[PDB]
Amino acid sequence: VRRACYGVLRFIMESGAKGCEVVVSGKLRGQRAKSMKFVDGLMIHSGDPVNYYVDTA
Amino acid sequence: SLVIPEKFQHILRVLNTNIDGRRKIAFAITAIKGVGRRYAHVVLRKADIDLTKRAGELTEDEVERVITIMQNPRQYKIPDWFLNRQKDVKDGKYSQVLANGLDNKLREDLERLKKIRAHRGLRHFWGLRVRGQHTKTTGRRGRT
Amino acid sequence: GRVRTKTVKKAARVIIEKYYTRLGNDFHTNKRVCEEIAIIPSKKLRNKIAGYVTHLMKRIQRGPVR
Amino acid sequence: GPLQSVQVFGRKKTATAVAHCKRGNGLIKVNGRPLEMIEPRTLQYKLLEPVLLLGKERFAGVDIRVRVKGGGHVAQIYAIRQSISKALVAYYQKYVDEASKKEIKDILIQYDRTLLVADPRRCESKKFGGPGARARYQKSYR
Amino acid sequence: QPIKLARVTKVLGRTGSQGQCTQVRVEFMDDTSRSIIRNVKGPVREGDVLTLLESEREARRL
Amino acid sequence: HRIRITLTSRNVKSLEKVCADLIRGAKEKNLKVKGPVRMPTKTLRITTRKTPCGEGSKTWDRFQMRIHKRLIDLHSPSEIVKQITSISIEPGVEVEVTIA
Amino acid sequence: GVTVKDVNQQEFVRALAAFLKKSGKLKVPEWVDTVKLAKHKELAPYDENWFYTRAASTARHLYLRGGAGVGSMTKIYGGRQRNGVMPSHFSRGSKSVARRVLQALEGLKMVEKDQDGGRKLTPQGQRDLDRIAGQVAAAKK
Amino acid sequence: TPDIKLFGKWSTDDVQINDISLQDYIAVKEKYAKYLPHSAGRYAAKRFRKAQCPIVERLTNSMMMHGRNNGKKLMTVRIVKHAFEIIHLLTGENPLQVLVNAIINSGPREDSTRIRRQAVDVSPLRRVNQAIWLLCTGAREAAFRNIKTIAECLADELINAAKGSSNSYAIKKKDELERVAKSNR
Amino acid sequence: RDKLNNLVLFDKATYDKLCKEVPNYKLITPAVVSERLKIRGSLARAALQELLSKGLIKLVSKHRAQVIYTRNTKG
RNA sequence: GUUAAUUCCGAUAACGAACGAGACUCUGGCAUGCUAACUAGUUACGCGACCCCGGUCGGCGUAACUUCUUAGAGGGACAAGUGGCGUUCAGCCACCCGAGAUUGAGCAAUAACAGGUCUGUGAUGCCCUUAGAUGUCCGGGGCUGCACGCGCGCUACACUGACUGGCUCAGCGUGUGCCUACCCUACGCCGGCAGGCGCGGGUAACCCGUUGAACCCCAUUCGUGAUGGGGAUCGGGGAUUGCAAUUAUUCCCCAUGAACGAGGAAUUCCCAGUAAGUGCGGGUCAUAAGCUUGCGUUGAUUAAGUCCCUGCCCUUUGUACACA
Ligand SMILES: [Mg+2]
Ligand SMILES: [Mg+2]
Ligand SMILES: [Mg+2]
Ligand SMILES: [Mg+2]
Ligand SMILES: [Mg+2]
Ligand SMILES: [Mg+2]
Ligand SMILES: [Mg+2]
Ligand SMILES: [Mg+2]
Ligand SMILES: [Mg+2]
Ligand SMILES: [Mg+2]
Ligand SMILES: [Mg+2]
Ligand SMILES: [Mg+2]
Repeated sequence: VRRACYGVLRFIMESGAKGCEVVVSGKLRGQRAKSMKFVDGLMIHSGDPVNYYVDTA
Repeated sequence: SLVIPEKFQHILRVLNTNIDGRRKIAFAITAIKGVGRRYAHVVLRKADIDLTKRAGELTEDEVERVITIMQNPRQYKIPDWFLNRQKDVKDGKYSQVLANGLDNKLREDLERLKKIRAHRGLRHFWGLRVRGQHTKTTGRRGRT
Repeated sequence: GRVRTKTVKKAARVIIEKYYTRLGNDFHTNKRVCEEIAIIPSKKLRNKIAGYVTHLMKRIQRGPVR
Repeated sequence: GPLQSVQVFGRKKTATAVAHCKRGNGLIKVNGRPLEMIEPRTLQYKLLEPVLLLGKERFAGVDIRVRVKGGGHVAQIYAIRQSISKALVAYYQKYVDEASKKEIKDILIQYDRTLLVADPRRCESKKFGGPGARARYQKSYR
Repeated sequence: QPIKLARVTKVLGRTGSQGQCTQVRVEFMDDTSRSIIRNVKGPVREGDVLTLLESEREARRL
Repeated sequence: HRIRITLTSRNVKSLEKVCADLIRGAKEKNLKVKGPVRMPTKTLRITTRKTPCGEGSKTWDRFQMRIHKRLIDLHSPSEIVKQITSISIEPGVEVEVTIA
Repeated sequence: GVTVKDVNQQEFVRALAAFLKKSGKLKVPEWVDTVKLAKHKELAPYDENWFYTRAASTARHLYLRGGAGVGSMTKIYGGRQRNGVMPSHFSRGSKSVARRVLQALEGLKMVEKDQDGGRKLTPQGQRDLDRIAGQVAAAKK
Repeated sequence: TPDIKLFGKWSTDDVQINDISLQDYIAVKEKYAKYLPHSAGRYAAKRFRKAQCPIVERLTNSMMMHGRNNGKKLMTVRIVKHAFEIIHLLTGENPLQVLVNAIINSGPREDSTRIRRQAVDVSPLRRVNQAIWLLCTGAREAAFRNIKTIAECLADELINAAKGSSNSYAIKKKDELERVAKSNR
Repeated sequence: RDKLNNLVLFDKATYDKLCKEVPNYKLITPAVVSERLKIRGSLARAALQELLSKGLIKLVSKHRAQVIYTRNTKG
């Protein structure tokens, strides 16, 4: 998971962007649930700019 | 005319039921069981009685007419719908019951339900609500 | 509560220090001046900047400012 | 000859009153009926007050017919109360000397400002989790 | 004991457990040299007349 | 002859652009055209609970969809109408043509 | 010089009811005294000659806004229906009473069943209505 | 036109305000006179614009309480008008003057608070508001479950408060509060 | 505890005192008439309108809820 | 110090920043200035009807315009100005001019919960059933059962009221469905009534509908009586929907006529078109709101403050806890 998340993070950054965030939540690294978060750059969580400046999947 | 005349009947016993005569006629009649405000107004309109008069203001020559109309409504141009025992189970005739046969017919219908052992009769026998109300949070006052 | 934020105050300060000649005590004049000079997408923010610009211009013309 | 037709709209909570002024005698009526009988008749002075303050001399030279739509009874009567004054001010400002316009505006404003400027108060939206705009349902501890 | 009228000249601030009162500097309208302090219930302004039944007892200052 | 074209769209900017383009095309062809009227906006409002289940504080959403309808009247042969309407159309605007 | 709208309606309806009373050519229904005006009412009307007043009001409403049928009259005369424990809701009036009033006013030459539905008030009824209004204005002043 | 008056009978002038501490808080003279006690409002926006509201309007607003009367201004204006008619017939003098006399008499001059109790003098605005609310409460209490109509249960309360014969509920509560404040000082 | 036994119709003495003292009151309202004569409110209203028909009582205003009557002037 | 804000000023081993807040989007305000309108109107013109030249018409047609109506680009308010407090900084109060000198909502975060949803699913690991089925279909019952306690709500306890007639004003919306079998209603007849029978309008600023809603306003009846308040319980009858109502789906009429005299301990929500009163749309719908989500009408008292109570955040301190 760590290799995949860093790989997609680097690909997005080298593609050209102002901020990236990925969350992987599940039963990885043990049966107990855990969530891993990889963030960098500027991120916007509020306002209508989130409708046309950040895309979520 | 406002002065109270003589022979003022303060209490009139009509159909073995006392009626207070110091109130309006249309609502003094309501003291009799089996007749309400709507029924009394219709009866007092079929009779040539002005509404503003009191139960002690008028004479006894017309009260006999009124009671006969009350006990025989269909004969004085009153339709069947305005009766409380329309299409009676036993005799099958529309009629009005007033404070004497009202309870007798009530227990007659209940006794019929008791005899046939119907669901409504069982609810009446047990003192439980017959119209399907929720007794979980209601009716606690009557049943202890 | 009517408090200008860091964005309004900082932008007003740099605008004044860059165009001190074109600014004065008239709110409406410098409102159009800052509209032509700086690209403020929101007109409400533009009015906030112009209002603080005028207040700072009064402070400058009266005395020093840090 | 000249058509001195003046349109004016006065607004209340939701009601609006469009008063039309032209040349004529001192006849004032709304919806085709005179002011003296407008239910609720209790607030009759709230409609005659623009006439009372300025005098029948000013209204003698102008006849006003107004159309009222929207709002409630109190909203409509306040709407026509505002619109009658606004229509007269507009007529005077546009066809006669403005000194009369200035003096009637000063008298109306010094009496009550609602004669000219409409109140921008509107009903507030209701929100979920409560019966009204600010009110909330009863909290249930335990 | 006479009932006296005093004119408010300065407001000290809120007072009370819930801040339900306002201690206010007040002066009498006959000998304006003499001025005292007193707690006043309800909204107050500067430059209004208050009816004081007792002009001697002094409210605590904070 | 008295053709009437109805445009319904969800985006105000696109609909105004389409109507402006059509009237400009009418101006270029020098045709008598009625002004662009605006029907009142239709706001389909739906309120639902945020929570899939029933627990939690009672929080409600407000999902509204706005539809704008504008119609234009022109006096031209039907061939001209088809020629004008066949070009310069935004995909997000539904088009209706009425002869009467 | 004076029309209905130039005079108060509150006594105008009573004056027209008096006009119908002295006319006496309306052919009132037989069940007038034993009818409830709406499902949302409790008792019979206090006024025993209420039919003349109702006819007067119906004519007044028809003059002000013509083309109103039975359903429109029921909506006009509807009101709160206090269901007891449940809060009240608006309910239309009885259809029969309004329909009989229209037929009674149709028998006399005062209203007319016009085209495109509804009831239209005839000029003869218009003349009677506003001359009653003229009498009201004369009596008041 | 001059001569601004009440509904149809009484003029704003010929009113005497004995207490000079309520000059700016009683609005009846030459600047706030209205033919009706009904106005658009806007007096609850800021803090001290409440005083500028005419005292008859404040009385009319405060009359309607206890749920069933809420949001019924067209009713209380008639109630106040009838009360003005009764007091005019009874006393034979200015109804607004007797209203002012009732308010200045019913208004408490001292009260108790928690800072046991400590005596504090009330603000002139607070005194006016308390009097205009107590007298309505007393009149409503008298009218409740009684044949006598509130259209005079407010009026007789007015004259009783104006006379100060210790019969009005507002006067009785005023003296009770003064007595409590006097003891706790 | 306390109940009022109001008179539905006039006695001879009550009618006489109504004709004597009621017209001399500063205010005349059915509420005060019932209060000080121990009669029904409806009886008070009927008596007041009958006395109005006689023409011995003046009125100032008329309303559905309360109607207020005033006495004759001494002039 | 100040602010709704780690929002700013200001001292300062810190300077520059970023997320959040703020900003922003939607919503209401007002613009006789712009664009426009027979699916909206206004003003005038001509007929038609009526009353003593004039007045009314949502009666009929047409010469101008968009003030009223609808919806688009912009404008507009920013603590802008004055007087005061405030290091004279941030900011606060009052006021003139002014549509406004605090409109409301949405998104809303480094993080946590072993809070709820495996009954939202063709999202899902494991376990279990899998033909005498825990799969599916059919008939019926139940989810409402009532000695009791608790919570969210409706009705009311009445004269500011109830009842009976008259007058009179809105905006939120929806309305013929893919399977789907079920729409919103004008008008004329029958009847008191729900409701039934016929031709019409509407896929909608076009028809219901100028949404003739209530409250409230006007005029009589009631007279302090658990009374014409109150409508619980209950009988008889009459209709609608559904394959089917019995445990009465719902609606209507007559009649029977319970408690409740303003409610203890305790406790809920709120500050301006607010609460409260009142009625109307949508969700559920074959039948349906005593819930909720919104809208409209009337429309106030208090108050521009605090940590007293209750919580909750920051700082200081203590720790043998750190799956805390
Ligand atoms: Mg997981
Ligand atoms: Mg896990
Ligand atoms: Mg941000
Ligand atoms: Mg039942
Ligand atoms: Mg109905
Ligand atoms: Mg934000
Ligand atoms: Mg699958
Ligand atoms: Mg199966
Ligand atoms: Mg009861
Ligand atoms: Mg039963
Ligand atoms: Mg609690
Ligand atoms: Mg220790």
